[PDB]
Amino acid sequence: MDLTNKNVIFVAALGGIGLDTSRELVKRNLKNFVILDRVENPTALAELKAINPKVNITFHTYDVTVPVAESKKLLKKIFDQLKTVDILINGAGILDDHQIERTIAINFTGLVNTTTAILDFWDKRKGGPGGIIANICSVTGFNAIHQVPVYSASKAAVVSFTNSLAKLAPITGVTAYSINPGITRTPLVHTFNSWLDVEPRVAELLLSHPTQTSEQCGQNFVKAIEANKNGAIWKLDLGTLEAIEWTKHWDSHI
Amino acid sequence: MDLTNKNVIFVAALGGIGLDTSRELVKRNLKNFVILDRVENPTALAELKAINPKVNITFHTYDVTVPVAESKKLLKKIFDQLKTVDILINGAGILDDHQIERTIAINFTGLVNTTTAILDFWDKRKGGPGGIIANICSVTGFNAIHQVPVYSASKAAVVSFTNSLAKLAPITGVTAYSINPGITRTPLVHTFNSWLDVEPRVAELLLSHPTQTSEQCGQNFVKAIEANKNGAIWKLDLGTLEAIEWTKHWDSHI
Ligand SMILES: CC(=O)Cc1cc[n+]([C@@H]2O[C@H](COP(=O)([O-])OP(=O)(O)OC[C@H]3O[C@@H](n4cnc5c(N)ncnc54)[C@H](O)[C@@H]3O)[C@@H](O)[C@H]2O)cc1C(N)=O
Ligand SMILES: CC(=O)Cc1cc[n+]([C@@H]2O[C@H](COP(=O)([O-])OP(=O)(O)OC[C@H]3O[C@@H](n4cnc5c(N)ncnc54)[C@H](O)[C@@H]3O)[C@@H](O)[C@H]2O)cc1C(N)=O
Repeated sequence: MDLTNKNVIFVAALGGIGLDTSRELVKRNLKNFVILDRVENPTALAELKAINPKVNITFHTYDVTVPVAESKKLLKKIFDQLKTVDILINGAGILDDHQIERTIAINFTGLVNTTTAILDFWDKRKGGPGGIIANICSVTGFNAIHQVPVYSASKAAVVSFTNSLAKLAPITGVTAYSINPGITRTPLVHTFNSWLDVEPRVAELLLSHPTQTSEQCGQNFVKAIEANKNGAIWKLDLGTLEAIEWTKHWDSHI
Repeated sequence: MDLTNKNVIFVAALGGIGLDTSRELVKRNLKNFVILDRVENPTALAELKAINPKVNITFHTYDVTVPVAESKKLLKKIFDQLKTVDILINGAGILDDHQIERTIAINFTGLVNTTTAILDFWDKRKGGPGGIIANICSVTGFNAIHQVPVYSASKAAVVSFTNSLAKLAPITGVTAYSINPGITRTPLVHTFNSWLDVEPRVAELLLSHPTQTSEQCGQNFVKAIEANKNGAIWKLDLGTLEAIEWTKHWDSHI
Protein backbone atom coordinates (compact mmCIF):
# COMPACT_ATOMS: atom_id res chain seq x y z
CA MET A 1 0.00 0.00 0.00
CA ASP A 2 1.05 3.56 -0.79
CA LEU A 3 1.23 5.82 2.28
CA THR A 4 1.03 9.09 0.30
CA ASN A 5 -1.93 11.15 1.51
CA LYS A 6 -3.02 8.55 4.05
CA ASN A 7 -4.42 9.31 7.48
CA VAL A 8 -2.74 7.26 10.20
CA ILE A 9 -3.47 6.96 13.91
CA PHE A 10 -0.51 5.64 15.93
CA VAL A 11 -1.18 4.74 19.57
CA ALA A 12 2.06 5.10 21.55
CA ALA A 13 4.03 6.67 18.71
CA LEU A 14 6.50 8.53 20.98
CA GLY A 15 8.19 5.50 22.55
CA GLY A 16 11.56 4.10 21.54
CA ILE A 17 10.29 1.87 18.69
CA GLY A 18 7.37 4.23 18.09
CA LEU A 19 9.52 7.34 17.56
CA ASP A 20 11.83 5.69 15.05
CA THR A 21 8.87 4.18 13.26
CA SER A 22 7.27 7.63 13.26
CA ARG A 23 10.34 9.29 11.71
CA GLU A 24 10.12 6.87 8.77
CA LEU A 25 6.35 7.15 8.43
CA VAL A 26 6.30 10.96 8.15
CA LYS A 27 8.88 10.74 5.36
CA ARG A 28 6.11 9.05 3.31
CA ASN A 29 3.93 12.14 2.85
CA LEU A 30 0.99 11.18 4.97
CA LYS A 31 -1.85 13.68 4.94
CA ASN A 32 -2.53 13.39 8.65
CA PHE A 33 -0.55 11.67 11.40
CA VAL A 34 -2.44 11.45 14.66
CA ILE A 35 -0.36 10.53 17.72
CA LEU A 36 -2.18 9.12 20.72
CA ASP A 37 0.08 8.69 23.73
CA ARG A 38 -0.22 8.73 27.46
CA VAL A 39 2.58 11.17 28.17
CA GLU A 40 3.34 14.36 26.25
CA ASN A 41 6.80 14.53 24.68
CA PRO A 42 7.21 18.04 23.25
CA THR A 43 10.72 17.51 21.79
CA ALA A 44 9.70 14.50 19.72
CA LEU A 45 6.67 16.35 18.38
CA ALA A 46 8.84 19.22 17.16
CA GLU A 47 11.36 16.81 15.67
CA LEU A 48 8.67 14.93 13.76
CA LYS A 49 7.10 18.12 12.46
CA ALA A 50 10.59 19.22 11.35
CA ILE A 51 11.12 16.16 9.14
CA ASN A 52 8.22 16.71 6.74
CA PRO A 53 6.28 19.93 6.92
CA LYS A 54 3.70 18.63 4.43
CA VAL A 55 2.31 16.18 7.01
CA ASN A 56 -0.27 17.44 9.51
CA ILE A 57 0.80 16.04 12.86
CA THR A 58 -1.63 16.21 15.76
CA PHE A 59 -1.19 14.89 19.30
CA HIS A 60 -3.86 13.80 21.75
CA THR A 61 -3.32 12.48 25.25
CA TYR A 62 -4.69 8.91 25.37
CA ASP A 63 -4.38 6.18 28.01
CA VAL A 64 -5.30 2.75 26.58
CA THR A 65 -6.61 1.64 30.02
CA VAL A 66 -9.73 3.84 29.67
CA PRO A 67 -13.10 2.20 29.06
CA VAL A 68 -14.22 1.55 25.48
CA ALA A 69 -16.76 4.42 25.72
CA GLU A 70 -13.94 6.89 26.35
CA SER A 71 -11.98 5.55 23.38
CA LYS A 72 -15.04 5.94 21.14
CA LYS A 73 -15.50 9.54 22.32
CA LEU A 74 -11.91 10.40 21.42
CA LEU A 75 -12.04 8.57 18.09
CA LYS A 76 -15.24 10.43 17.15
CA LYS A 77 -13.42 13.73 17.63
CA ILE A 78 -10.65 12.46 15.30
CA PHE A 79 -13.01 11.06 12.60
CA ASP A 80 -14.95 14.35 12.81
CA GLN A 81 -11.83 16.25 11.78
CA LEU A 82 -10.31 13.79 9.35
CA LYS A 83 -13.40 12.11 7.91
CA THR A 84 -11.53 8.90 7.04
CA VAL A 85 -8.68 7.08 8.81
CA ASP A 86 -6.84 4.47 6.76
CA ILE A 87 -4.58 2.77 9.35
CA LEU A 88 -4.55 2.35 13.14
CA ILE A 89 -1.29 1.25 14.78
CA ASN A 90 -1.65 -0.13 18.31
CA GLY A 91 1.77 0.20 19.98
CA ALA A 92 1.27 0.70 23.76
CA GLY A 93 3.32 -1.64 25.94
CA ILE A 94 4.89 -1.86 29.39
CA LEU A 95 7.40 -4.35 30.71
CA ASP A 96 7.18 -4.88 34.43
CA ASP A 97 6.08 -8.21 35.84
CA HIS A 98 5.69 -6.68 39.28
CA GLN A 99 2.59 -4.94 37.84
CA ILE A 100 0.53 -7.98 36.91
CA GLU A 101 -2.84 -6.34 36.44
CA ARG A 102 -1.36 -3.26 34.77
CA THR A 103 0.66 -5.30 32.25
CA ILE A 104 -2.45 -7.20 31.13
CA ALA A 105 -4.59 -4.00 31.10
CA ILE A 106 -2.18 -2.17 28.80
CA ASN A 107 -0.59 -4.89 26.68
CA PHE A 108 -3.77 -6.90 26.05
CA THR A 109 -7.04 -5.42 27.24
CA GLY A 110 -6.30 -1.90 26.05
CA LEU A 111 -5.32 -3.06 22.55
CA VAL A 112 -8.58 -5.04 22.33
CA ASN A 113 -10.56 -2.05 23.60
CA THR A 114 -9.07 0.42 21.11
CA THR A 115 -9.70 -2.07 18.32
CA THR A 116 -13.26 -2.62 19.54
CA ALA A 117 -13.90 1.14 19.67
CA ILE A 118 -12.62 1.88 16.17
CA LEU A 119 -14.74 -0.90 14.65
CA ASP A 120 -17.76 1.30 15.41
CA PHE A 121 -16.45 3.69 12.72
CA TRP A 122 -15.00 1.10 10.36
CA ASP A 123 -17.32 -1.93 10.48
CA LYS A 124 -18.65 -2.57 6.96
CA ARG A 125 -21.76 -4.10 8.59
CA LYS A 126 -22.56 -0.56 9.86
CA GLY A 127 -21.81 1.12 6.53
CA GLY A 128 -18.20 1.90 7.44
CA PRO A 129 -15.37 1.74 4.91
CA GLY A 130 -13.27 -0.93 6.63
CA GLY A 131 -9.68 -0.18 7.59
CA ILE A 132 -6.25 -1.52 8.48
CA ILE A 133 -4.95 -2.42 11.99
CA ALA A 134 -1.26 -2.89 12.65
CA ASN A 135 -0.67 -4.35 16.14
CA ILE A 136 2.70 -4.16 17.84
CA CYS A 137 3.00 -7.57 19.51
CA SER A 138 6.36 -9.21 20.25
CA VAL A 139 8.37 -12.33 19.48
CA THR A 140 7.74 -13.27 23.19
CA GLY A 141 4.15 -13.88 22.07
CA PHE A 142 5.63 -16.71 20.02
CA ASN A 143 8.05 -18.03 22.60
CA ALA A 144 8.10 -16.50 26.03
CA ILE A 145 10.83 -14.78 27.86
CA HIS A 146 9.94 -17.03 30.79
CA GLN A 147 11.45 -14.79 33.48
CA VAL A 148 8.75 -12.31 32.51
CA PRO A 149 5.86 -14.75 32.07
CA VAL A 150 3.10 -12.14 32.45
CA TYR A 151 4.48 -9.75 29.87
CA SER A 152 5.07 -12.64 27.44
CA ALA A 153 1.60 -14.11 28.02
CA SER A 154 -0.03 -10.70 27.37
CA LYS A 155 1.84 -10.63 24.06
CA ALA A 156 0.86 -14.22 23.23
CA ALA A 157 -2.72 -12.92 23.61
CA VAL A 158 -2.41 -10.03 21.18
CA VAL A 159 -0.70 -12.24 18.50
CA SER A 160 -3.73 -14.54 18.77
CA PHE A 161 -6.21 -11.64 18.79
CA THR A 162 -4.52 -10.24 15.67
CA ASN A 163 -4.67 -13.57 13.85
CA SER A 164 -8.39 -13.72 14.59
CA LEU A 165 -9.04 -10.13 13.46
CA ALA A 166 -7.44 -10.96 10.12
CA LYS A 167 -9.81 -13.91 9.74
CA LEU A 168 -12.79 -11.63 10.48
CA ALA A 169 -11.95 -9.28 7.59
CA PRO A 170 -14.56 -10.57 5.10
CA ILE A 171 -17.23 -9.72 7.72
CA THR A 172 -15.86 -6.54 9.23
CA GLY A 173 -13.94 -4.92 6.36
CA VAL A 174 -10.93 -4.53 8.70
CA THR A 175 -7.67 -6.28 7.86
CA ALA A 176 -4.92 -6.82 10.40
CA TYR A 177 -1.37 -7.97 10.85
CA SER A 178 1.03 -8.13 13.74
CA ILE A 179 4.44 -6.56 13.99
CA ASN A 180 6.66 -8.64 16.27
CA PRO A 181 10.03 -7.08 17.06
CA GLY A 182 12.87 -9.11 18.50
CA ILE A 183 14.97 -7.55 21.27
CA THR A 184 15.35 -3.90 20.39
CA ARG A 185 17.51 -1.40 22.26
CA THR A 186 15.02 1.04 23.84
CA PRO A 187 14.30 2.14 27.41
CA LEU A 188 11.80 -0.76 27.73
CA VAL A 189 14.54 -3.38 28.04
CA HIS A 190 17.33 -1.48 29.83
CA THR A 191 16.19 -2.47 33.29
CA PHE A 192 12.99 -4.31 34.25
CA ASN A 193 11.30 -6.45 36.94
CA SER A 194 10.90 -10.21 36.56
CA TRP A 195 7.90 -12.03 38.00
CA LEU A 196 8.42 -12.67 41.73
CA ASP A 197 12.00 -11.67 40.99
CA VAL A 198 12.93 -15.11 39.69
CA GLU A 199 15.64 -13.35 37.67
CA PRO A 200 16.70 -9.94 39.01
CA ARG A 201 19.34 -9.68 36.26
CA VAL A 202 16.97 -10.43 33.37
CA ALA A 203 17.80 -7.18 31.54
CA GLU A 204 21.57 -7.66 31.84
CA LEU A 205 21.30 -11.25 30.59
CA LEU A 206 18.96 -10.30 27.76
CA LEU A 207 21.29 -7.64 26.35
CA SER A 208 24.29 -9.97 26.39
CA HIS A 209 22.78 -11.48 23.23
CA PRO A 210 22.47 -9.90 19.78
CA THR A 211 19.96 -7.05 19.51
CA GLN A 212 18.73 -4.66 16.82
CA THR A 213 18.47 -0.89 16.98
CA SER A 214 15.14 0.93 17.01
CA GLU A 215 16.13 2.46 13.66
CA GLN A 216 16.48 -0.97 12.07
CA CYS A 217 13.23 -1.90 13.72
CA GLY A 218 11.56 1.33 12.58
CA GLN A 219 12.66 0.86 8.96
CA ASN A 220 11.35 -2.70 8.74
CA PHE A 221 8.09 -1.65 10.42
CA VAL A 222 7.28 0.76 7.62
CA LYS A 223 8.14 -1.86 5.00
CA ALA A 224 5.66 -4.30 6.56
CA ILE A 225 3.02 -1.58 6.57
CA GLU A 226 3.71 -0.97 2.90
CA ALA A 227 3.46 -4.72 2.25
CA ASN A 228 -0.09 -4.55 3.68
CA LYS A 229 -0.63 -8.32 3.99
CA ASN A 230 -3.79 -9.19 5.93
CA GLY A 231 -3.01 -11.89 8.49
CA ALA A 232 0.77 -11.59 8.22
CA ILE A 233 2.69 -12.33 11.39
CA TRP A 234 5.79 -10.20 10.87
CA LYS A 235 8.98 -10.95 12.71
CA LEU A 236 11.35 -7.95 12.96
CA ASP A 237 14.47 -9.38 14.46
CA LEU A 238 18.15 -8.55 14.15
CA GLY A 239 17.54 -6.06 11.35
CA THR A 240 15.44 -8.35 9.15
CA LEU A 241 11.77 -8.55 8.25
CA GLU A 242 10.28 -12.05 8.00
CA ALA A 243 6.76 -13.49 7.85
CA ILE A 244 6.28 -16.53 10.10
CA GLU A 245 3.83 -19.38 9.58
CA TRP A 246 1.61 -20.13 12.57
CA THR A 247 1.47 -23.85 13.45
CA LYS A 248 -1.98 -25.40 12.89
CA HIS A 249 -2.29 -27.62 15.99
CA TRP A 250 -6.07 -27.59 16.02
CA ASP A 251 -8.85 -26.36 13.79
CA SER A 252 -12.30 -25.35 14.86
CA HIS A 253 -13.67 -26.12 11.39
CA ILE A 254 -15.68 -22.87 11.36
CA MET B 1 2.43 -39.70 40.06
CA ASP B 2 0.28 -41.71 42.45
CA LEU B 3 -2.75 -39.74 43.66
CA THR B 4 -3.34 -41.89 46.75
CA ASN B 5 -3.29 -39.77 49.90
CA LYS B 6 -2.61 -36.56 47.96
CA ASN B 7 -4.08 -33.20 48.83
CA VAL B 8 -5.57 -31.45 45.80
CA ILE B 9 -6.97 -27.97 45.35
CA PHE B 10 -9.24 -27.64 42.33
CA VAL B 11 -10.41 -24.18 41.37
CA ALA B 12 -13.67 -24.42 39.42
CA ALA B 13 -14.16 -28.12 40.14
CA LEU B 14 -18.00 -27.98 39.85
CA GLY B 15 -18.35 -27.00 36.19
CA GLY B 16 -19.04 -29.31 33.26
CA ILE B 17 -15.45 -30.47 32.73
CA GLY B 18 -14.62 -29.88 36.37
CA LEU B 19 -17.30 -32.18 37.78
CA ASP B 20 -16.44 -35.13 35.51
CA THR B 21 -12.77 -34.64 36.26
CA SER B 22 -13.62 -34.51 39.97
CA ARG B 23 -15.61 -37.80 39.82
CA GLU B 24 -12.51 -39.56 38.46
CA LEU B 25 -10.18 -37.79 40.88
CA VAL B 26 -12.00 -38.86 44.06
CA LYS B 27 -11.90 -42.46 42.82
CA ARG B 28 -8.13 -42.23 43.36
CA ASN B 29 -8.21 -42.10 47.16
CA LEU B 30 -7.05 -38.54 47.70
CA LYS B 31 -6.61 -37.59 51.34
CA ASN B 32 -8.07 -34.11 50.90
CA PHE B 33 -9.96 -32.64 47.95
CA VAL B 34 -10.50 -28.91 48.30
CA ILE B 35 -13.01 -27.37 45.90
CA LEU B 36 -12.82 -23.65 45.27
CA ASP B 37 -15.67 -22.37 43.14
CA ARG B 38 -17.71 -19.28 42.75
CA VAL B 39 -20.97 -20.85 44.00
CA GLU B 40 -21.73 -24.00 46.04
CA ASN B 41 -23.47 -27.00 44.40
CA PRO B 42 -24.61 -29.29 47.22
CA THR B 43 -25.97 -31.72 44.64
CA ALA B 44 -22.51 -32.14 43.09
CA LEU B 45 -20.92 -32.04 46.55
CA ALA B 46 -23.16 -34.84 47.82
CA GLU B 47 -22.57 -36.85 44.67
CA LEU B 48 -18.77 -36.53 44.99
CA LYS B 49 -18.84 -37.44 48.67
CA ALA B 50 -20.99 -40.48 47.80
CA ILE B 51 -18.41 -41.84 45.33
CA ASN B 52 -15.55 -42.24 47.82
CA PRO B 53 -16.21 -41.74 51.50
CA LYS B 54 -12.50 -42.09 52.29
CA VAL B 55 -11.73 -38.71 50.64
CA ASN B 56 -12.18 -35.63 52.83
CA ILE B 57 -13.99 -33.16 50.52
CA THR B 58 -14.19 -29.49 51.51
CA PHE B 59 -15.70 -26.55 49.64
CA HIS B 60 -14.83 -22.86 49.86
CA THR B 61 -16.47 -20.04 47.95
CA TYR B 62 -13.80 -18.50 45.73
CA ASP B 63 -13.98 -15.93 42.92
CA VAL B 64 -10.75 -15.80 40.89
CA THR B 65 -11.33 -12.07 40.19
CA VAL B 66 -10.36 -11.10 43.78
CA PRO B 67 -7.01 -9.39 44.36
CA VAL B 68 -3.95 -11.58 45.07
CA ALA B 69 -4.05 -10.59 48.76
CA GLU B 70 -7.47 -12.22 49.10
CA SER B 71 -6.31 -15.36 47.38
CA LYS B 72 -3.33 -15.54 49.76
CA LYS B 73 -5.65 -15.11 52.76
CA LEU B 74 -7.81 -18.02 51.63
CA LEU B 75 -4.85 -20.23 50.71
CA LYS B 76 -3.09 -19.52 53.99
CA LYS B 77 -5.99 -21.08 55.91
CA ILE B 78 -6.03 -24.16 53.63
CA PHE B 79 -2.30 -24.72 53.90
CA ASP B 80 -2.44 -24.29 57.67
CA GLN B 81 -5.14 -26.94 58.10
CA LEU B 82 -3.86 -29.42 55.51
CA LYS B 83 -0.20 -28.56 56.07
CA THR B 84 0.84 -29.58 52.54
CA VAL B 85 -0.92 -29.27 49.20
CA ASP B 86 0.41 -31.44 46.37
CA ILE B 87 -1.47 -30.19 43.32
CA LEU B 88 -3.35 -27.03 42.29
CA ILE B 89 -5.73 -27.19 39.33
CA ASN B 90 -6.80 -23.86 37.85
CA GLY B 91 -9.98 -24.43 35.85
CA ALA B 92 -12.14 -21.29 35.97
CA GLY B 93 -13.32 -20.11 32.57
CA ILE B 94 -16.07 -18.09 30.92
CA LEU B 95 -17.03 -17.87 27.27
CA ASP B 96 -18.75 -14.62 26.34
CA ASP B 97 -17.01 -12.15 24.04
CA HIS B 98 -19.55 -9.50 24.93
CA GLN B 99 -17.77 -9.39 28.31
CA ILE B 100 -14.30 -8.34 27.18
CA GLU B 101 -12.81 -7.22 30.48
CA ARG B 102 -14.52 -10.04 32.42
CA THR B 103 -13.19 -12.71 30.01
CA ILE B 104 -9.66 -11.45 30.47
CA ALA B 105 -9.97 -11.07 34.26
CA ILE B 106 -11.26 -14.65 34.79
CA ASN B 107 -9.54 -16.66 32.05
CA PHE B 108 -6.11 -15.03 32.23
CA THR B 109 -5.55 -12.54 35.10
CA GLY B 110 -7.32 -14.70 37.72
CA LEU B 111 -5.26 -17.78 36.81
CA VAL B 112 -2.07 -15.73 37.07
CA ASN B 113 -3.11 -14.32 40.44
CA THR B 114 -4.04 -17.68 41.96
CA THR B 115 -0.70 -19.00 40.77
CA THR B 116 1.14 -15.97 42.16
CA ALA B 117 -0.66 -16.33 45.50
CA ILE B 118 0.14 -20.05 46.01
CA LEU B 119 3.83 -19.51 45.18
CA ASP B 120 4.09 -17.77 48.56
CA PHE B 121 3.48 -21.16 50.19
CA TRP B 122 5.33 -23.29 47.65
CA ASP B 123 8.31 -21.26 46.43
CA LYS B 124 11.48 -23.24 47.26
CA ARG B 125 13.30 -19.88 47.54
CA LYS B 126 11.14 -19.25 50.62
CA GLY B 127 11.68 -22.68 52.21
CA GLY B 128 8.52 -24.07 50.56
CA PRO B 129 8.30 -27.64 49.27
CA GLY B 130 7.53 -26.87 45.62
CA GLY B 131 4.31 -28.12 44.07
CA ILE B 132 2.40 -29.03 40.92
CA ILE B 133 0.12 -26.76 38.86
CA ALA B 134 -2.34 -28.06 36.32
CA ASN B 135 -3.87 -25.29 34.22
CA ILE B 136 -7.00 -25.77 32.15
CA CYS B 137 -6.24 -23.79 29.00
CA SER B 138 -7.85 -24.74 25.66
CA VAL B 139 -6.97 -25.78 22.12
CA THR B 140 -8.21 -22.28 21.17
CA GLY B 141 -4.95 -21.11 22.85
CA PHE B 142 -3.16 -22.91 20.04
CA ASN B 143 -5.43 -21.87 17.19
CA ALA B 144 -8.24 -19.45 17.84
CA ILE B 145 -11.91 -19.79 17.34
CA HIS B 146 -11.75 -16.48 15.53
CA GLN B 147 -15.40 -15.60 16.12
CA VAL B 148 -14.51 -15.45 19.81
CA PRO B 149 -11.12 -13.72 19.47
CA VAL B 150 -11.03 -12.39 23.07
CA TYR B 151 -11.80 -15.79 24.69
CA SER B 152 -9.22 -17.43 22.42
CA ALA B 153 -6.54 -14.80 23.06
CA SER B 154 -7.08 -15.17 26.82
CA LYS B 155 -6.39 -18.90 26.43
CA ALA B 156 -3.37 -18.24 24.24
CA ALA B 157 -2.08 -16.21 27.22
CA VAL B 158 -2.50 -19.00 29.79
CA VAL B 159 -0.85 -21.59 27.50
CA SER B 160 2.13 -19.22 27.22
CA PHE B 161 2.05 -18.55 30.98
CA THR B 162 1.98 -22.30 31.69
CA ASN B 163 4.96 -22.94 29.43
CA SER B 164 6.92 -20.26 31.26
CA LEU B 165 5.97 -21.67 34.67
CA ALA B 166 7.37 -25.05 33.72
CA LYS B 167 10.65 -23.43 32.68
CA LEU B 168 10.84 -21.69 36.10
CA ALA B 169 10.64 -24.98 38.02
CA PRO B 170 14.38 -25.28 38.80
CA ILE B 171 14.09 -21.90 40.59
CA THR B 172 10.68 -22.15 42.17
CA GLY B 173 10.24 -25.90 42.79
CA VAL B 174 6.81 -25.64 41.07
CA THR B 175 6.19 -27.70 37.95
CA ALA B 176 3.32 -27.10 35.62
CA TYR B 177 1.53 -28.37 32.55
CA SER B 178 -1.51 -27.30 30.60
CA ILE B 179 -4.66 -29.29 29.97
CA ASN B 180 -6.13 -28.25 26.62
CA PRO B 181 -9.52 -29.78 25.83
CA GLY B 182 -11.00 -29.76 22.35
CA ILE B 183 -14.69 -28.94 21.99
CA THR B 184 -16.40 -30.65 24.91
CA ARG B 185 -20.17 -30.86 25.42
CA THR B 186 -20.86 -28.74 28.51
CA PRO B 187 -23.00 -25.70 29.28
CA LEU B 188 -20.06 -23.48 28.22
CA VAL B 189 -20.53 -24.12 24.50
CA HIS B 190 -24.30 -24.64 24.16
CA THR B 191 -24.99 -20.99 23.44
CA PHE B 192 -22.50 -18.09 23.58
CA ASN B 193 -21.89 -14.53 22.30
CA SER B 194 -19.35 -13.82 19.60
CA TRP B 195 -17.30 -10.61 19.50
CA LEU B 196 -19.33 -7.72 18.10
CA ASP B 197 -21.71 -10.51 17.07
CA VAL B 198 -19.66 -11.30 13.98
CA GLU B 199 -21.21 -14.80 14.16
CA PRO B 200 -24.44 -15.06 16.14
CA ARG B 201 -24.64 -18.78 15.28
CA VAL B 202 -21.15 -19.66 16.48
CA ALA B 203 -22.42 -22.30 18.99
CA GLU B 204 -24.67 -23.98 16.40
CA LEU B 205 -21.86 -24.11 13.85
CA LEU B 206 -19.31 -25.33 16.39
CA LEU B 207 -21.45 -28.27 17.55
CA SER B 208 -22.09 -29.40 13.96
CA HIS B 209 -18.56 -30.81 14.11
CA PRO B 210 -17.23 -33.73 16.14
CA THR B 211 -17.13 -33.21 19.91
CA GLN B 212 -16.15 -35.21 22.98
CA THR B 213 -18.09 -35.73 26.18
CA SER B 214 -17.05 -34.26 29.49
CA GLU B 215 -16.67 -37.84 30.74
CA GLN B 216 -14.14 -38.61 28.03
CA CYS B 217 -12.43 -35.32 28.80
CA GLY B 218 -12.55 -36.03 32.53
CA GLN B 219 -10.93 -39.48 32.16
CA ASN B 220 -8.09 -38.18 30.00
CA PHE B 221 -7.54 -35.27 32.41
CA VAL B 222 -6.79 -37.59 35.32
CA LYS B 223 -4.42 -39.62 33.13
CA ALA B 224 -2.46 -36.48 32.26
CA ILE B 225 -2.26 -35.61 35.98
CA GLU B 226 -0.98 -39.11 36.66
CA ALA B 227 1.56 -38.68 33.88
CA ASN B 228 2.90 -35.64 35.82
CA LYS B 229 5.07 -34.26 32.99
CA ASN B 230 6.42 -30.76 33.79
CA GLY B 231 6.01 -28.55 30.71
CA ALA B 232 3.66 -30.94 28.90
CA ILE B 233 1.10 -29.30 26.65
CA TRP B 234 -1.73 -31.85 26.73
CA LYS B 235 -4.39 -31.92 24.04
CA LEU B 236 -7.63 -33.63 25.12
CA ASP B 237 -9.55 -33.79 21.90
CA LEU B 238 -12.17 -36.26 20.60
CA GLY B 239 -11.54 -38.69 23.46
CA THR B 240 -7.77 -38.92 23.10
CA LEU B 241 -4.87 -37.57 25.15
CA GLU B 242 -1.89 -36.23 23.16
CA ALA B 243 1.18 -34.10 23.98
CA ILE B 244 1.89 -31.37 21.42
CA GLU B 245 5.25 -29.81 20.61
CA TRP B 246 5.33 -25.99 20.79
CA THR B 247 7.04 -24.49 17.71
CA LYS B 248 10.31 -22.67 18.47
CA HIS B 249 9.94 -19.52 16.33
CA TRP B 250 12.24 -17.44 18.48
CA ASP B 251 14.61 -17.95 21.38
CA SER B 252 15.55 -15.45 24.03
CA HIS B 253 18.78 -17.32 24.70
CA ILE B 254 18.26 -16.96 28.47
C1 LIG C 1 10.86 -7.17 25.04
C2 LIG C 1 10.12 -7.32 23.73
O1 LIG C 1 8.78 -7.40 23.72
C3 LIG C 1 10.82 -7.38 22.37
C4 LIG C 1 10.40 -6.20 21.44
C5 LIG C 1 9.05 -6.43 20.96
C6 LIG C 1 7.97 -5.70 21.41
N1 LIG C 1 8.17 -4.56 22.14
C7 LIG C 1 6.94 -3.73 22.30
O2 LIG C 1 6.98 -2.67 21.38
C8 LIG C 1 6.10 -1.55 21.80
C9 LIG C 1 6.94 -0.33 22.07
O3 LIG C 1 7.97 -0.68 23.07
P1 LIG C 1 9.34 0.17 23.22
O4 LIG C 1 10.47 -0.70 23.18
O5 LIG C 1 9.15 1.29 22.22
O6 LIG C 1 9.13 0.76 24.71
P2 LIG C 1 8.93 2.19 25.35
O7 LIG C 1 8.61 2.03 26.79
O8 LIG C 1 10.06 3.12 24.81
O9 LIG C 1 7.59 2.65 24.60
C10 LIG C 1 6.31 2.52 25.36
C11 LIG C 1 5.32 3.23 24.51
O10 LIG C 1 4.01 2.70 25.00
C12 LIG C 1 3.32 3.73 25.46
N2 LIG C 1 2.47 3.43 26.54
C13 LIG C 1 2.72 2.80 27.76
N3 LIG C 1 1.67 2.73 28.54
C14 LIG C 1 0.62 3.32 27.88
C15 LIG C 1 -0.80 3.56 28.22
N4 LIG C 1 -1.45 3.23 29.30
N5 LIG C 1 -1.51 4.24 27.18
C16 LIG C 1 -0.99 4.63 26.03
N6 LIG C 1 0.35 4.43 25.66
C17 LIG C 1 1.12 3.77 26.65
C18 LIG C 1 4.33 4.87 26.00
O11 LIG C 1 3.76 6.07 26.33
C19 LIG C 1 5.30 4.76 24.89
O12 LIG C 1 4.85 5.52 23.72
C20 LIG C 1 5.50 -2.13 23.15
O13 LIG C 1 4.24 -2.57 22.87
C21 LIG C 1 6.44 -3.24 23.59
O14 LIG C 1 5.80 -4.11 24.47
C22 LIG C 1 9.46 -4.17 22.55
C23 LIG C 1 10.49 -4.93 22.08
C24 LIG C 1 11.91 -4.35 22.57
N7 LIG C 1 11.98 -3.08 23.11
O15 LIG C 1 12.90 -5.08 22.45
C1 LIG D 1 -14.69 -23.79 24.42
C2 LIG D 1 -13.28 -24.30 24.48
O1 LIG D 1 -12.25 -23.51 24.77
C3 LIG D 1 -12.91 -25.81 24.28
C4 LIG D 1 -12.71 -26.46 25.69
C5 LIG D 1 -11.40 -26.14 26.26
C6 LIG D 1 -11.29 -25.52 27.48
N1 LIG D 1 -12.40 -25.17 28.17
C7 LIG D 1 -12.18 -24.52 29.48
O2 LIG D 1 -12.49 -25.48 30.47
C8 LIG D 1 -12.75 -24.83 31.79
C9 LIG D 1 -14.08 -25.35 32.18
O3 LIG D 1 -15.10 -25.13 31.15
P1 LIG D 1 -16.53 -25.86 31.19
O4 LIG D 1 -16.73 -26.17 29.77
O5 LIG D 1 -16.53 -26.89 32.29
O6 LIG D 1 -17.56 -24.71 31.60
P2 LIG D 1 -18.59 -24.38 32.71
O7 LIG D 1 -19.32 -23.12 32.46
O8 LIG D 1 -19.42 -25.64 33.09
O9 LIG D 1 -17.57 -24.21 33.93
C10 LIG D 1 -16.87 -22.91 34.26
C11 LIG D 1 -16.20 -23.29 35.55
O10 LIG D 1 -15.47 -22.05 35.92
C12 LIG D 1 -15.97 -21.60 37.06
N2 LIG D 1 -15.90 -20.17 37.16
C13 LIG D 1 -16.38 -19.19 36.28
N3 LIG D 1 -16.18 -17.96 36.70
C14 LIG D 1 -15.49 -18.07 37.88
C15 LIG D 1 -14.96 -17.01 38.81
N4 LIG D 1 -15.08 -15.74 38.57
N5 LIG D 1 -14.34 -17.55 39.94
C16 LIG D 1 -14.19 -18.85 40.17
N6 LIG D 1 -14.67 -19.90 39.34
C17 LIG D 1 -15.32 -19.42 38.18
C18 LIG D 1 -17.50 -22.04 37.20
O11 LIG D 1 -18.04 -21.79 38.44
C19 LIG D 1 -17.28 -23.45 36.71
O12 LIG D 1 -16.65 -24.28 37.76
C20 LIG D 1 -12.72 -23.27 31.39
O13 LIG D 1 -11.44 -22.86 31.65
C21 LIG D 1 -12.94 -23.30 29.88
O14 LIG D 1 -12.66 -22.16 29.20
C22 LIG D 1 -13.71 -25.60 27.80
C23 LIG D 1 -13.76 -26.26 26.61
C24 LIG D 1 -15.23 -26.88 26.34
N7 LIG D 1 -16.27 -26.83 27.23
O15 LIG D 1 -15.42 -27.27 25.18
